[PDB]
This record gives sequence, C-alpha cells and structure tokens, in this order.
Amino acid sequence: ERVVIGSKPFNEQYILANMIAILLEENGYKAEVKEGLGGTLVNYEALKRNDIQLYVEYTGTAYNVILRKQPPELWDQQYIFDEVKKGLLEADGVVVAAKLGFRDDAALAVRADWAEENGVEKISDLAEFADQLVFGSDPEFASRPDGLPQIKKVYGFEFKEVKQMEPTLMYEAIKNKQVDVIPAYTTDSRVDLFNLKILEDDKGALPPYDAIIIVNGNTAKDEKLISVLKLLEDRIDTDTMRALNYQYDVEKKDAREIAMSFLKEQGLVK
Repeated sequence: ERVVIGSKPFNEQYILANMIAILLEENGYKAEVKEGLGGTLVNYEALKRNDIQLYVEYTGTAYNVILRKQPPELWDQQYIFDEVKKGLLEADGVVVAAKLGFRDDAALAVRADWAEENGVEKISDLAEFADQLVFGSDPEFASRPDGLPQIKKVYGFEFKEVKQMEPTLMYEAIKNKQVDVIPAYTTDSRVDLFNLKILEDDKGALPPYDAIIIVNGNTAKDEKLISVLKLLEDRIDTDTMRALNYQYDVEKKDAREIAMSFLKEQGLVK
C-alpha cells in the first residue's frame, strides 16, 4: 500500500523523512513525504488521524509537548525513552518502531582546540575551569526550564559572566573568543563549521532527545514494514546526523539526495 511520512520544518527532518521513504520504496512500498507538514503537534495529530503513518519524533519533545509530563529531578535517557514508549501506546496506540541512534539535544559547546588541550569532553570537566570562562546566552536558552541555574545545582559551578545576545550572533561570539561556552544543538552543522566541541551532559541536568520513528497503531501491525524500519535501528549516531545536516546547511545539497547517498553507502539501497 501507500505510506505517508510526516516531517517538521528543518534539515534533519527533511533528510530523515526522505530516507525512510526511499528505504520503504526499495522494499516494495509506495511512499509519500510531506516535507515540513508542521511542528510537533501537527505531525502527532496527523499520525493519530492516519493522515500520516509515521514520522521522526524526539523522546524529550514527546515527553514535554505531546504527553505534557513532569520533569524528573535528573534527566535519564532510558527513563525518558521508556516513559514516552508507554505513554504514547497507552494514550494513542502509537508505537515506537525504532531508535535511530542519535540525540538532537540542547547542550553546551566550547572551542575544540581548547577542549583537546584540556581534555574537556563532559560538562563535569568544566568544573575546575568554570570561574574563568564566559558563557554566551540568548532568549531561547534563558527561557528554558532547565538552564544555567540547574547546571549550577547539578554540577556545582557558575561561570565568570553571562553575556546575552541575539541567537544569530552566538557562533560568531565564540569564534571571535568574546565568549567561551555557548548553548548549541548536538546535530547543528555549525558545531563543525566553527570547530567546536559538544559536551556530554553526564549528570543529566538537561533533557534527552533520542530520535525515534513512531508509527500509528494500524501501521504497527504490518510486520514487513516494521522489519524495514528496524534496518535503521542504531544506524545513525550524532556525529553522522550532524555531517548529514552539514551537507544540507553548508553544502546546499538536496535533502532527498543526501538521504539517497547515505542509504547507498550503507548498502540498504541498490
């Protein structure tokens, strides 16, 4: 039959929606992609209605926006994954078909050369350096329920100073060494373009956003289709997703051709 695939309006989603479409067509299905159908709830309600049969959601996003659940004291990856799986199934019969293998998290980033020289890889590594470092911030990060005050509480440090600025000036500020630490999304191509290092939230101050393929109840009962989606299980790590986003954002490549190239390299199409 025909499988309709939703997506949210940004790079990663255009690439992943097309990837699933191509893979399904390779395995005998007819697939349609609705590129930038809408945001989280446009897609989720479309999924419940069976106007679409699947899309790529994120665990923390499902936890907060869809299920409207209470933040835990500390964010644990699998706790949130299991709560989302149970929650979507009980409420709507929606099934988690696959974990893709990457998280698209709000995180902290620093310059990569400095991180290398000092062996900084996690937020807890910043402890001894914190009171010497300048933190760059925007309205988007400051408005978050989990932010700098939660980082202080969990990690036990505060930065030298906080410089507020427009979100479009953040990477320039860290590149020009006006600030030393910025909020950045883990799969954002600019992390690589500005030679930054993303840090592990090793203590769980911030929410996890594991990328998952979710399917409606009726589509979940198609054993062949599920098997095909399972070929993407742990297929794409955060480094890999970011480099795919780089092809879109920096190299200006078409999202579908980015997906096609990946699938061919992985031997899943041809």
